Amino acid sequence: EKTGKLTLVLALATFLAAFGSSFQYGYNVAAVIESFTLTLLWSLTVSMFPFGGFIGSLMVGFLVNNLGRKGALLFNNIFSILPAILMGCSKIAKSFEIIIASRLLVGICAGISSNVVPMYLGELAPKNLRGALGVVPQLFITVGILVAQLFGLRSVLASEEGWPILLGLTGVPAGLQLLLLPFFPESPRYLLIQKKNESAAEKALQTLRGWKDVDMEMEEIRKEDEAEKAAGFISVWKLFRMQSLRWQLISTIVLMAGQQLSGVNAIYYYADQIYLSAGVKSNDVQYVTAGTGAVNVFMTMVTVFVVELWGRRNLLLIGFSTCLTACIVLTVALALQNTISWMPYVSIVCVIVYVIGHAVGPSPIPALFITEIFLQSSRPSAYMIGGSVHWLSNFIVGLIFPFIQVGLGPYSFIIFAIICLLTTIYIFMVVPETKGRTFVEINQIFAKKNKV
Amino acid sequence: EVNLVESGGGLVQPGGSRKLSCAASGFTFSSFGMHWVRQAPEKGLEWVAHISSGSRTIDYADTVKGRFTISRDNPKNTLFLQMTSLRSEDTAIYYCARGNGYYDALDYWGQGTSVTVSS
Amino acid sequence: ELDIVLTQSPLSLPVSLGDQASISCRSSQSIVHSNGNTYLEWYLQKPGQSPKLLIYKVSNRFSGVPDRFSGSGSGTDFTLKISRVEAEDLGVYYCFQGSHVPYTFGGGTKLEIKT
Repeated sequence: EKTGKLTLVLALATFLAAFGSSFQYGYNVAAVIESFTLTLLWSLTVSMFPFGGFIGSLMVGFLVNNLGRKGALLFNNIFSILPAILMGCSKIAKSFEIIIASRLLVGICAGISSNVVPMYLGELAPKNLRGALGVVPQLFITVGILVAQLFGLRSVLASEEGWPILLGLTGVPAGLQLLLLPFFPESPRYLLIQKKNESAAEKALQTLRGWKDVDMEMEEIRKEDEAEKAAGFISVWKLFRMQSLRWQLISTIVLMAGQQLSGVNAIYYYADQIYLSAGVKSNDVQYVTAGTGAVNVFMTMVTVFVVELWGRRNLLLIGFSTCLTACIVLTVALALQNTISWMPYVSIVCVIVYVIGHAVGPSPIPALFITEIFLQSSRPSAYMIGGSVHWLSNFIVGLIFPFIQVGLGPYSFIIFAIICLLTTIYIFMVVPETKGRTFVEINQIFAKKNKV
Repeated sequence: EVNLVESGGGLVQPGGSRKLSCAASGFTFSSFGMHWVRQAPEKGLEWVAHISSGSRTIDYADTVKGRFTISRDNPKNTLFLQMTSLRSEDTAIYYCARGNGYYDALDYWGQGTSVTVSS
Repeated sequence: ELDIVLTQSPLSLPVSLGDQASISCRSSQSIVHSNGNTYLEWYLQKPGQSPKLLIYKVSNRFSGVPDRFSGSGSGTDFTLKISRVEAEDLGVYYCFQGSHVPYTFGGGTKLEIKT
């Protein structure tokens, strides 16, 4: 087969999609009796977002299979823009219910973006770039969180609120996407298979790849077509009834669930707590959170290039294993830190290790992997399932973890460690290496595993 | 090394017919588009026809539309040009050329086969 | 009918070895392809030999083409430059566009040694 290359059209399409959708997502997540009322209220509001992501994940297949991947990204853009306009109206008139609805729409945007962007870039790019540009959206998510907290702090230093600059900052990616992206090729796979347009898909592939002759890739796509013709519509339920997609389904579910059950958010808002354990100043903890963001982003770029070179499997293994060791060593660390002052430092280092590990294997990979594993017609439903598992896991952890932490203290991380080890074992005995392989080949591997 | 060797040429009367072939080796033939290019005696090069790797794309020079048919057989690693209703205008050396898809350009040429149309 | 025409100039270029030499190719309409690429190519043919690719995508040297060859141009105007003509460079140069069907060669430019 002829190796594809990165063109200006593909790099700009990737950039627009990832920037608008996934960077507004990454930036957004940072933005996302009376005592008892406060805990239930606060809990409800923070619960509206992952429930929103759940709903958005459910409506992925509809939008994708009608409007296309790009069209889905544009609806993701109206679901993104509407809360901002509701914020302008909030400037005019504001209620707590509008806050709830805003976090709901923002949630929907989050889910739809997180699912569709790797799908779009996955069907757009050639297999190698499918892996790299598959990682890219999470890179923009890390960027976004980074710039979010950095610019938030810089704002606070500059002024209480940055309203015109912030509104402009949220407007720019959506504006650039809405303006430029519609003029960029749709998924050639969507065009040739679902929309049944040979010419449009041909020209799309021409502009994307940079060469005139797309024939081999198109006939490959039609190989996928005739592979999915036996399957049919493949509703989520039918997906659950299919043995051919079964281990693939279990793979997606275990991957997403494990990812969110790895205790990421615990690390997220208890980071400052361990920094307090170290004795680090609030400005200095702000600095080391900035540093963790930098680590995440940098190691996410490294995660792009290494995802392409080493493969997805080995990186999943590395990430989950490093996070497992991070967890266990963390528990022993927290036990030892109350006894000895040398340890908590170690705990800091180990936390950094965790951030790295999860930045490599667990976070970026599973979505692109959902794209890689399944075929054209079964991909969006699989994204509904995997996305649902993702946001529901984030919800479950979200509400349940406070009680577990308050009750069991440091031991809570041991459960996450068990999850990490089980997951790692699963990846060892299940997950194939999808690097450089066409969807058909990976489907043949998985089909072989399912049949036997 | 990469080789392209054309055959099937020779002397033919006006109104007559002739089928040219081009045998390819040293590369994966089915991954590359292919062209026919001609050159009349004491004349410049004249592009004749193109066929994509999978035969989905086929194009002809204006001077041959309706008269020439280009085809290819990828498993047999062979390019063909079936010519009919030949005229004096058509007397020329016929080159088959490789379409290199990273560049889209004719990077390899055969030695050519000579076709002569006359009494 | 849609005819993309390629014009080379001059038709004949007498040179001494070591000379700089430039060859022009003009298209009757823009030859930018729908793929965003511009497929203007230069080929060299020596007597009794088959043509060989020198330049592709306006300014890129093909594998094996010495750096004394350089291609340039924009839109409708294109140039092939030879910084120092060597004996092995003598022959007929053709420009070619592969952007718009039917594809077309220029009429050729003969690069020849002075006598």
